[PDB]
Amino acid sequence: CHWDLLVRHWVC
Repeated sequence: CHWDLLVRHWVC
């Protein structure tokens, strides 16, 4: 679970 600031969500 890393924060993808591009879309603005947690990508696990």
